[PDB]
Amino acid sequence: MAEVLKKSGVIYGDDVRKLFDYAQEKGFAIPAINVTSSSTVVAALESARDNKSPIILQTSQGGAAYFAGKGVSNSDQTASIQGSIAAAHYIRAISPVYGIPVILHTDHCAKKLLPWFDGMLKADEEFFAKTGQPLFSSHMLDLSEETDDENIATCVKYFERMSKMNQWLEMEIGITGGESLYTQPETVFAVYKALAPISPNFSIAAAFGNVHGNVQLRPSILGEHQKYAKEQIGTDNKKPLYLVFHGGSGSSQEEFDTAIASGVVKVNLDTDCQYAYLTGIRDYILNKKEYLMTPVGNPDGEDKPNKKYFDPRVWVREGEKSMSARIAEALEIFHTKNQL
Amino acid sequence: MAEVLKKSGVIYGDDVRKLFDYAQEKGFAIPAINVTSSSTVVAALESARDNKSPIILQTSQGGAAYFAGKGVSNSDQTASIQGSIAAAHYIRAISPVYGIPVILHTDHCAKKLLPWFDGMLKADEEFFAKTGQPLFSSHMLDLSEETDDENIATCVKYFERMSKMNQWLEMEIGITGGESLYTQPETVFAVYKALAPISPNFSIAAAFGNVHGNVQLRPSILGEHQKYAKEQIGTDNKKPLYLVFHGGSGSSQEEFDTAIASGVVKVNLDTDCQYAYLTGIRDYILNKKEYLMTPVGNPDGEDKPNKKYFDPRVWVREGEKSMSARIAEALEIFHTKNQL
Ligand SMILES: [Zn+2]
Ligand SMILES: [Zn+2]
Repeated sequence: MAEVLKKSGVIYGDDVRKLFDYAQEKGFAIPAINVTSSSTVVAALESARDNKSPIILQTSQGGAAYFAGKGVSNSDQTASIQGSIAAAHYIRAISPVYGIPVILHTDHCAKKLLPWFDGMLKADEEFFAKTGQPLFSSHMLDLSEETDDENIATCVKYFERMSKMNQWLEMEIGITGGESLYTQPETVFAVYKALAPISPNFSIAAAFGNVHGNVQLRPSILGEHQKYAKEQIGTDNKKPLYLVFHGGSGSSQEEFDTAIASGVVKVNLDTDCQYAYLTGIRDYILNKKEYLMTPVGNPDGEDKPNKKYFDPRVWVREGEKSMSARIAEALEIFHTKNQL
Repeated sequence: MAEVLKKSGVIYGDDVRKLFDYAQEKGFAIPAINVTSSSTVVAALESARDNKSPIILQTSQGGAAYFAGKGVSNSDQTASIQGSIAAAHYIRAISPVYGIPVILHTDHCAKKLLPWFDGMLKADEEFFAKTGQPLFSSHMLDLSEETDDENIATCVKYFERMSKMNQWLEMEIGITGGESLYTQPETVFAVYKALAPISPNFSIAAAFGNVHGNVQLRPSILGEHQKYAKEQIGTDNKKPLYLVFHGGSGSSQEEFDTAIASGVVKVNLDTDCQYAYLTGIRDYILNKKEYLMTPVGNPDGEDKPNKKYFDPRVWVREGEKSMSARIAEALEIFHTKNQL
């Protein structure tokens, strides 16, 4: 199953489960990087290559709509649909040159955003019939606001449709129902019971104090999810569930270690990467002031041109470098560094 | 031939000549916008849609390499090759949602950059055998530094290869040879004589004072190119040649009008769009100072978060708006506005 470590580009099907299985066997998680442009995609691909690590690229509903541009009407999810498709084609085309396995993912999709999910699945199915692979490696459903029965049932419908393409499905379950502030292991296993007969290519993001009153992070309950599933399945697998860590910003190295030791394979990163991307472009035109105010600028008088300095290939690059540095911090924390 | 005006997305083959023929018949030129990212692509597509106008998107050797990221070694043109391919797939996927005809182009490619040209043609041929269309609508060769005989002969080889996919070829001719500061009409017609029997899908960018001593712009010689070709061809077509205007920044409205009246269909825009793209992002973090310096910021104390302000979907958008405004100025000048 270690054949995925030598794969180049976006992986699909059993290769996604092989990567997550290798993550569970070796005891590391992969950061899931929210991307909104070709520049943020490159920052993530470069960081994972320079650290010899796999990476997960994901577009949120707003991030995918940004790939299409805010000028596109998103009232019918059209911008999110067309933008995620366009982002998928870009990532599929450029990731092989970085020589790392890449999981192409989509982020939270609530019940109201299901037209976005339906549109992506439609493009996935058209691409699968042509090439034998879908566009995205995986999709995420966030029906945590709905009842646990309706959330799981709707997940069942889509997973039946996605399993035709061997597509991975991530689902989120909360504390809705149908302590009381954390998803109980019985509820998490109810997700496994409904999805496992369809396909093993699914992951679960449960509520365990990861706010995204003051509920503290309870990473120990993740190990309870695995022990409960293992006892109900009847196997020697200590980590039968693929768990996801949403909203991990601010957690200590100890909380991440216990979560990864409980079978967490994926840790979402968004806001922290957005700020890092800004600081590089922030530090550029700040320390290069009056070099960009006009096409006149400095060092001398009006005789000097500013084309060398306002070139977007120069200063947007500074945002990529600082974003890649922040992702490298996560690769070290999650032990993803130097796993390929 | 006016059927191209209702086309959505990237056009290929005879549709490119139909658009250029409609440009010559109606007397307008189309701006060629250099793009380096998904954000600059969106700025151009949105500007042309909002002005009901066709648009040309082009990647230079450096711009295509930027689509792959500076971290990718470009010593073998690999970054330029892989980046242009990835940019082509992104533009093909997202342009239909803007509802405008789009010409996908690549910019200057000198003799030393021919490995970049060969790599793109290879991907074009693989895509053409699969889908019946190449990736790019057109490519540009810049062998103006070579002798006119070697420039034209090398153009002949590639045009023979590109005509198999009905691909458009733009070539540049200068003052090399084999006044003396401007390309003579006989030299321009020598290009037509060698390329026309292969395919009519070619355009010529001649030297006429467009520096890119102090040679003044000589747009009148473009009308001399057309009259010389018409007399040698023996036809009633007053504009048998498709002409391109490189380095038009700083030209007056009168010089553009006389050039377009001489059959110019394409005016390159690069530096002016780079600066416009910066000013929006420049004006953002300038007028929003200390709102981005930390994840603490303002208006109040440390109690307030800055996530709403350093979100790249917010401030990079400001760069798209100012870039789209600059492109709209060119659409008005070149009379491309309100032609669809
Ligand atoms: Zn979540
Ligand atoms: Zn030129």
